[PDB]
Amino acid sequence: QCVNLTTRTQLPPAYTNSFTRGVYYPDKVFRSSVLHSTQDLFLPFFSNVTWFHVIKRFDNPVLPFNDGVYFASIEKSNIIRGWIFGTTLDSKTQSLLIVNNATNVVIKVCEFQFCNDPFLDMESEFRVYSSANNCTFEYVSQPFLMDLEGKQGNFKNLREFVFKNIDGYFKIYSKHTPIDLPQGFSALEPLVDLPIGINITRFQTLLALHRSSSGWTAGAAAYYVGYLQPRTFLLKYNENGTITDAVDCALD
Amino acid sequence: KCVNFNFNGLKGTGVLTESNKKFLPFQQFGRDIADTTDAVRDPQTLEI
Repeated sequence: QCVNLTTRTQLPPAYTNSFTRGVYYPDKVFRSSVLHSTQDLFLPFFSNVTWFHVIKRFDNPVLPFNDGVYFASIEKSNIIRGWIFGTTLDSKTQSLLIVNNATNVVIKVCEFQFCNDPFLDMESEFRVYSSANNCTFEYVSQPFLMDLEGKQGNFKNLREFVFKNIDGYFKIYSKHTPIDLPQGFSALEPLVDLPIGINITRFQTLLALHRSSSGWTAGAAAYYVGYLQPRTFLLKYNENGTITDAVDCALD
Repeated sequence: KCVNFNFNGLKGTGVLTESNKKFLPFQQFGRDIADTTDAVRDPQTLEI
């Protein structure tokens, strides 16, 4: 439980840039054929994002969380199936688990004592923590199914996620679309709101592996984590009320 | 008819006719180009 895999190799953190992607709906109010101006926690355009790729060439460091990050992941063999959240990621403080264990997306905020490298190993037995007590928040979302078959090749799906923190509330945005980095424009729809009210400073990726504890491998996947700043955007609505374009005022 | 409104999250006065526009079911109301409330969805279920 406490011992991690010794057969893992950490990739160096190179840097890429996002073209125009990273725009979500700022509220739950419908608008149509307007040019709305608002200032929320967004990503500036042409900014440096950190490159990650899993192919024994793993890439999972402990990234800091100040105000907001993005999870722009592309997958073929469904490696990224969860994310951990918390302050120091141990049992002395609260730790948020958002785990998709191929039945549902389990959301629980207990005191999970994490190991040096939490990972999943279809799923045989999901064990990343040794003890859990003094739990606070529980949630069961819509059921979804995952697979752990070994696939390597061209990516054909894009799953973008938004993890923000405003007044203790953790809003989750999501967008699923088919397509090492996609270009163009997208728009992330609101999924669920989490009124937890904790302090989160660091996070890490739950990479799911497949095939005693030495012959574990994984497929091909990649994800990108940036950093957000409270910038003002222009918001162009069409006749159907979908986001078509955006303008960063702190860019050009 | 010009009647008063007392919805789950709306309150006003106007005439409810059949709308021919598109909407999203995870929202309560919508706005026009003049930033006024021009659509309302059924609180019981949904219906802009």
